[PDB]
Amino acid sequence: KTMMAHDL
Amino acid sequence: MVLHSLHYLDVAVSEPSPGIPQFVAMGFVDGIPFTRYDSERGRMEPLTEWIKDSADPEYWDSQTQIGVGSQHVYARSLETLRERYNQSGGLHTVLRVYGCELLSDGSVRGSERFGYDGRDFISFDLESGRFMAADSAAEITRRRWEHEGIVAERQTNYLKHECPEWLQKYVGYGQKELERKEPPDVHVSGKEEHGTLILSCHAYGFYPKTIAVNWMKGDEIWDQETEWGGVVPNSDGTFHTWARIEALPEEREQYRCRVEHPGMPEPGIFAWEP
Amino acid sequence: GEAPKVEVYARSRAEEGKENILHCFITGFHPPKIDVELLKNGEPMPGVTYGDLSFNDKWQFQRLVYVPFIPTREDIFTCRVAHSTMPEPRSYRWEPDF
Repeated sequence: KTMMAHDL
Repeated sequence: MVLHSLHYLDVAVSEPSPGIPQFVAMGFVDGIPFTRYDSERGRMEPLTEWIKDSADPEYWDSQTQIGVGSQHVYARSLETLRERYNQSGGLHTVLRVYGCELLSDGSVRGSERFGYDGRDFISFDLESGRFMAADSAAEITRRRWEHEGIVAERQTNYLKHECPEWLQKYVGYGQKELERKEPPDVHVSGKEEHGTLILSCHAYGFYPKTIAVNWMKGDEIWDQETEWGGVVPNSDGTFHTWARIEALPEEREQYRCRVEHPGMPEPGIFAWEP
Repeated sequence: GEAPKVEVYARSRAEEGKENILHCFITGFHPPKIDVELLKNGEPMPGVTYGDLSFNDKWQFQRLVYVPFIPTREDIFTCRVAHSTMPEPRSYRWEPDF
């Protein structure tokens, strides 16, 4: 399952 | 040693071009693609039959949510990185690879790595448990992520617990395709150019990708003068590779090719038969 | 900018009249925009499919490009690759192992 990326 | 793996590849670009959508996220189990999110379709979709049969509709809808969310995150990230690097407009690319591996010892190794325009940006590892910034621009993100302590918490929790548990679930779903052993079809080709004979040992359509291809001259190993190709993929999910040597034409019959692969009951020996 | 590496290969050992697939595996390049053509005697072959875009540990992209075909003994099969890092396109000939 994917996980969401975090804002940099 | 790695028994199985589950990893994802995220490619996001500032300006889409033919064949390169705004955002694509791809999942791989032991190197085989099995799921895909694409910003043009806006849907998480199966790429194999085993994942389509075993997953419930909630699986595909929750990840469509995660893909839609990541799509907006990368738009902001691309915008943010353009000024931190004092860059002008045009094609810019943010890449992310993350996942886990189940080792033979029972442990799990996991990582999440970001790249920007072909260079490291920021990374996280289960061993170090800390974010590694590649330059001062990435230090801005590292400081913010370390303050809240929450990125490192979510990252450790995904890579060490969620990722391997889904991996074990994926291994059981496609066990028949993941663990199949298809032997290579081997052929030795020969061409004489400019007084030099070039012998090429080709291996067609083998799975999995582990293979040994070696040339022998008499009783001696000839790896010294052997040029190897990569282990490259076919469109059907199998692999291809070759091993090439140069020889005097008059000594063509002293050379033979040995190929070993998990799909062969015995290692096979081959030679050029013009 | 990194120039692409190109390997050309068929799915199976070539046999006359037998359906095959001609692959062009392009690796090691950046930025990801690239123009790939599969030609038979300099003519674009029908049904060229672009594989999916991935990257390696050094953030260099790669892409499989392939087309169904029947290898014939007196024609020239080539993959032609154009990239911003290259001053001119380069052709990579597929050598049939009949």
